[PDB]
Amino acid sequence: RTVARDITLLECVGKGRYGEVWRGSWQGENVAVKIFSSRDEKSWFRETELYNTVMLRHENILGFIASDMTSTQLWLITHYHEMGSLYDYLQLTTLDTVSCLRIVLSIASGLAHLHIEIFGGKPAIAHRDLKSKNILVKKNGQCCIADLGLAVMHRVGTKRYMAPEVLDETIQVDCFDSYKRVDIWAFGLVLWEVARRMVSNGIVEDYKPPFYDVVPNDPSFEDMRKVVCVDQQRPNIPNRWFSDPTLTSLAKLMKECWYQNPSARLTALRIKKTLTKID
Amino acid sequence: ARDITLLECVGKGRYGEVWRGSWQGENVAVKIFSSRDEKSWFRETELYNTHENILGFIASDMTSRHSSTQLWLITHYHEMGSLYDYLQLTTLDTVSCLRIVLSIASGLAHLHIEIFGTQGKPAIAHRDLKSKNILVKKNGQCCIADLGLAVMHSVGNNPRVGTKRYMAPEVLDETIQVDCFDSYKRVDIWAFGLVLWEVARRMVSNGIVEDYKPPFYDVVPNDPSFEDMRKVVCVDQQRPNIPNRWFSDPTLTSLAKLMKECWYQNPSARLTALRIKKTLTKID
Ligand SMILES: COc1cc(-c2cncc(-c3ccc(C4CCN(C)CC4)cc3)c2C)cc(OC)c1OC
Ligand SMILES: COc1cc(-c2cncc(-c3ccc(C4CCN(C)CC4)cc3)c2C)cc(OC)c1OC
Ligand SMILES: COc1cc(-c2cncc(-c3ccc(C4CCN(C)CC4)cc3)c2C)cc(OC)c1OC
Ligand SMILES: COc1cc(-c2cncc(-c3ccc(C4CCN(C)CC4)cc3)c2C)cc(OC)c1OC
Repeated sequence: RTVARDITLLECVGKGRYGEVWRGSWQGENVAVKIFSSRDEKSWFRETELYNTVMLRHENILGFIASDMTSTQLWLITHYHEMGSLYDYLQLTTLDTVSCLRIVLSIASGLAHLHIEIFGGKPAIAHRDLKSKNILVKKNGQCCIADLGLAVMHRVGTKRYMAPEVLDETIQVDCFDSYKRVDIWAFGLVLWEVARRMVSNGIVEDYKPPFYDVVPNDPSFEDMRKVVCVDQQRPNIPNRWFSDPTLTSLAKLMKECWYQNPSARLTALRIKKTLTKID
Repeated sequence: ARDITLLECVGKGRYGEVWRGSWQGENVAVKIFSSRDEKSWFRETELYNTHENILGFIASDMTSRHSSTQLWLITHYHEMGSLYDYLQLTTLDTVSCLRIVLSIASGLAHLHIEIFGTQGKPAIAHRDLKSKNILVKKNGQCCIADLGLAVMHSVGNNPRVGTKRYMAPEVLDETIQVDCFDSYKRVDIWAFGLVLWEVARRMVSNGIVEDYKPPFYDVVPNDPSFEDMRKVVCVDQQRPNIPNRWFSDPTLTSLAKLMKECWYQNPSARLTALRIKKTLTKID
């Protein structure tokens, strides 16, 4: 029998320090192909090792197809999501109560699935690089979490999204729950980025990245540590949110993701429960 | 062109399957790992992410749809098969014998030795040397295969690994210094010694040759257990017998001395891969 391994690379949909992502084709079907830079080689090994241990299958987790090493090119092949990243989608799109709640509930579902140990099954997983660029929008209005390059099974990540215990290096490195709590911090920021683009009473905010008003682009560790750890600043909740019951509930939720004390933050399971009681 | 055609299965076992295949009109070997051996696939893939006497890497693939995963390793194909196979129905002369064993020594020295620069390699202990893990090339030289238990140094945890028949005494009595990289290189030399013995037996001298036998064929039951090997190697302190006819031949007399120096109970007493390459280089 023949093994069709011809993956056609059609257009580049992303370039960065990580390498490149390509819309590709395998046997008619659209696939996404990540070509790892030498800089990010370790991420391919971490992610391949994870999927060699547990084959994750969840509607809110970017779907694995293949990990390939060729003579050295390192490739990750996934399902393709033509709508692109939540980051990209939020720039050009506003949301209503239904689309906003569908997006944030699907992210919480995907994250709770990563975090939970299932017996029989999967180990518990912390993502450690959650951000709006690492979330993709599906045609059914749900999202999926992508990029398990830094994932841990039971510092690193995007500086703008790092929890204060990461920035001030007080994180208990030998405690798995520490890495879950770092994920909730970043989830709280993503929730803020999405809520801003939900219309209420004819009002919406601009797309802005977290801490857009207090740090430059490509903020330094020191920039982030001063804002988040020393000054203990948190993203602004606009007045207009408190005229909307959904945005009022989401504001309370994001505050409970942003405590300086990691152990005080909500769990993914508790956020999922709270979000189902909202509308 | 990435289209791989699977033509014939050349091997099946606990490890999975191996297949002769086609890929851009060239012959390739395709190992499909068993779910038992999934850690070996990942370990081998990290090793190969770094020579004429190491099985040549082409690709490594993890593929999945739903709950089903396939692990592939694609390498160059060697028509003449494993040294194990080759020694079954072939006898050797001085020239063939030395070329085989010098090539294996060369590969193992290359694995064992750290090279520096941007084009280099760490030091590697193989940990699973046997005649089935060596392949015969058409130029009569060999290459070492199966880096799935290999260990790098600039660790590899779990138990008591390798092929029982080739396990060193420190592996069988489990006194091996698990944190010591040199221990693992020394395990290789033991196993290499047993491979020298398998090969030397098939070299004709003065019109005499021994038939093919695996190490300890005569002293353990067929399909020996870990305990069976421990008894003969550790308790009885047995080593493969040197046929007296070898002592009439200068080459086999030198090879007998070499394999004795691979078989010390003291690992530190054993020769290094490099010393073996140099001694074998001096024999003619
Ligand atoms: C190696 O590489 C790639 C391969 C493929 C690919 C193409 N056709 C068929 C397959 C296949 C899957 C699974 C089995 C099973 C059948 C049952 N049997 C008991 C065990 C094995 C056989 C064949 C694959 C894996 C796609 C790829 O890309 C999406 C690959 O990566 C480039
Ligand atoms: C984050 O991480 C990974 C993501 C993906 C991935 C999967 N589907 C679609 C996309 C995508 C497509 C298109 C746009 C843009 C550009 C085109 N224009 C029309 C607007 C839209 C953005 C994004 C991506 C980036 C794959 C990965 O691996 C193969 C990733 O790494 C794990
Ligand atoms: C990696 O990705 C894709 C792979 C394939 C694909 C191609 N040939 C054969 C297979 C296959 C057949 C049968 C089994 C099972 C059957 C039950 N039991 C006996 C174990 C073996 C597994 C696998 C697959 C999954 C198709 C895809 O899409 C159409 C893939 O996605 C791009
Ligand atoms: C040990 O290890 C690996 C080996 C190989 C490999 C490479 N060339 C040729 C072979 C071969 C071909 C054919 C025979 C035949 C000979 C005659 N016949 C009656 C019985 C058997 C045996 C051996 C193999 C097995 C590939 C591997 O991976 C892709 C290996 O794993 C790393």
